Amino acid sequence: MSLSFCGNNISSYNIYHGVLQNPCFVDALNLVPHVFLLFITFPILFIGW
Amino acid sequence: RKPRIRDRLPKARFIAKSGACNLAHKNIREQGRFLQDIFTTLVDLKWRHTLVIFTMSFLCSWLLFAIMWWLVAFAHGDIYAYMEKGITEKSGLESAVCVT
Amino acid sequence: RLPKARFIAKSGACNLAHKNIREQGRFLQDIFTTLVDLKWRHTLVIFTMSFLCSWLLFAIMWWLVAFAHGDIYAYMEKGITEKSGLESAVCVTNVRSFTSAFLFSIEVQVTIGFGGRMMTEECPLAITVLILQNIVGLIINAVMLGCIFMKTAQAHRRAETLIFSRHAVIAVRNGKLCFMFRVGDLRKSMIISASVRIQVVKKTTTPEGEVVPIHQQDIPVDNPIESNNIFLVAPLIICHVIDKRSPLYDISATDLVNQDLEVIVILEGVVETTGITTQARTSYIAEEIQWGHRFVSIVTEEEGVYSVDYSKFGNTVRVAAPRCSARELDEKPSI
Amino acid sequence: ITKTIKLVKYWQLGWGMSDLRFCITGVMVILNGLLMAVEINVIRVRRYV
Ligand SMILES: Nc1ncnc2c1ncn2[C@@H]1O[C@H](COP(=O)(O)OP(=O)(O)OP(=O)(O)O)[C@@H](O)[C@H]1O
Ligand SMILES: *[C@H]1O[C@H](CO)[C@@H](O[C@@H]2O[C@H](CO)[C@@H](O)[C@H](O)[C@H]2NC(C)=O)[C@H](O)[C@H]1NC(C)=O
Repeated sequence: MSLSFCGNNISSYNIYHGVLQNPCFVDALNLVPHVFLLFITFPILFIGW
Repeated sequence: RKPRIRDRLPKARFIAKSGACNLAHKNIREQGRFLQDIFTTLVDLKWRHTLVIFTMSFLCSWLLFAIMWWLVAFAHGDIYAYMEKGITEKSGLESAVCVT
Repeated sequence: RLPKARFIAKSGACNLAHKNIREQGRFLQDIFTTLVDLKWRHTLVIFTMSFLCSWLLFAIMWWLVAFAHGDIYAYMEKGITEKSGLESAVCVTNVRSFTSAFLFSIEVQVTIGFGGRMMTEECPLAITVLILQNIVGLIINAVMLGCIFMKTAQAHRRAETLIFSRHAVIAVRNGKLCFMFRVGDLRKSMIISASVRIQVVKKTTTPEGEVVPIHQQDIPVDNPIESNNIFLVAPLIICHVIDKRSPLYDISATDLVNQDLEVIVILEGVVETTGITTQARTSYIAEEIQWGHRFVSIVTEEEGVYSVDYSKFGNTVRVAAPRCSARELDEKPSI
Repeated sequence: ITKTIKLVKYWQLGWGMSDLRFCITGVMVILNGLLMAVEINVIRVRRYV
C-alpha cells in the first residue's frame, strides 16, 4: 500500500546499467530543480524589501 | 467655513500633529536597494512575522536537504537494495547502503 | 601645478600625511577586532574555513590515535564472518580508515553523534583527545556565534549618506555681504541635536614673528540667538554674516582667483534610528566659490502638502552684487 | 539542463517520432530557452557592472 516515488513493482528501481540511464531518475532530478526554486523563492518573498 | 472647506488642501502644515514630516522628496538619485537591505527588514519585524519567518526557514532548510538526501540514497543504488525482500534484508549489508 | 592639498578632500577623509610616528606595534586583540568588523563576503568564508579546518585537523589526530593502538591493524585482517575482531581492545568502535575517523570527528564536534561510532574507556589518550576536541568545539562555536550575531545586531546602520551642495555662494542679504552653502538630507531619521561649525584654515603669521602654516579659526554661523544647533528636514542654506570681525573681510571677486584659502564645514549629530553619533564634513577651495550666484529656491507650494525637489539642488541664478571689497563696502555706501 | 538530459534519453529510446510524450518535452525545452534569452538580455539592458 506504500506510496511509490518510482512505482511499486518490485525492483523497478534497480539502478544498474548506467547511473542515469534509468526510466525514473530523470524525473526525479527535474523535480529537484523545481523544489529548489520554490524553497528559495518562498523564503525571499515572505519578507519583502 | 465653506472657503476653508474647499481649502482643505491649501494648508500650511509642515509637520502633522502626530509628528511626522509631511513632505515630498522627488528627482533624487536612487542608486537602488542593495541586498543587505532585506536583512535589516528581518531585524525590525513584529513577533508574529518573526516567528513565522523563523519556523518557515527551519522547515524549508530541513525539507530541502531531505530532498537532497533522498536523491543521494537513490543514486547509490540503495533504495533498491533495501526493496529486495528475498530475506528481511538479504544482501543489504555488503552493498554499502550509503546511509544506513 | 599641484595645488596645495585641501585640508579636507571634497568627500571628507582628511588627507594629511603622518611621518615619524613611533610604531605602536600590534596585538592579537587587534586581530579579533579585525575579525568582528569584517564584511559578509569574508565572514561567511573565514567562518566556514575555521570549521572545516577544525574538523580535518581533529580527524587527522583521530586517525593517528586509532593507528597507535592498532585499531586499523586488528580490523583489516578479518576472518570469515567475525570471531577475532570485535572482542579485542579496540579504542573507538568502528573506526577503521581515515574517512571513518573523519566521520567520527564530524559526529563528535558538531554534536550529531549517531551511535555507530562508540568510544570505550580503555585508552586514556582517547579520553584526553575527546575532552580537547569538545572544548575546542565549544570555543569555536561560541566565538563564531558571537561574530554572526554582532553583524546581525550592528547592521541596523549604513554608510554615512549626507549631501552638501557642490558649490558655495557669496551673496547679498539684508543689505550686506554674506556666505551661503546648502545642507540637505537623503537619510530617513532626522538627525537629533545636530550642530554645525565653520572653520577657515589659512597660513597666518603672528606680529611677534611666528607663523602657523594651517591655522583654524572658528567663525560664527548666523542665527537669531547664536545657537549652533539646527533643525533639518528639508535642504537648508547655512548662512554666514560677514563683518570686520570675521576673517573674510579682505576679499573681493577680483582678488578671489589666485588666493590661498579654504572653508571647512563640519556638522555633527546623533542618528536616532541607529542611536549612534556621526559627523560629516566638506571643504570648499578658492576656485570653487562662485561669487554673486544667489541660491535658487527649492520648496514650492503644492495643494495639500508642501513639496521639495532634488534635481535642481545647485542651480545658481546670478544677480548683480557689488564687485568690491567689504571694508570699501562700508567706506562708500553713497550709491 | 534537466530537460535536455530528459530529451536525449527520450531520444535514444525512440519510442516515437511523434509519440506524444516526446512531443511535449520538446515544447517545454524551447520556452525555457526563450526565458534564458530574456535573462541575458535583461542583464545587459539594466545595470550590468
Ligand atoms: N537631486 C539630487 N539628488 C542627489 N544628490 C543631489 C541632488 N541635488 C544635489 N545633490 C548633491 O549636491 C551636490 C552638488 O550637486 P549639484 O547641484 O552641483 O550637481 P552637480 O554636482 O553639478 O552634478 P552632480 O550632482 O551630478 O555631480 C552633489 O554632490 C550631489 O550629491
Ligand atoms: C515489473 O513488472 C513488469 C511486468 O508487469 C516487468 O516488465 C515486463 O515483464 C515481462 C515478464 O512478464 C518481462 O519479460 C519484462 O521485464 C517486461 N516485458 C517484456 C520485456 O517482455 C518488469 O519486471 C517490471 N516492470 C518493467 C520495468 O517492465
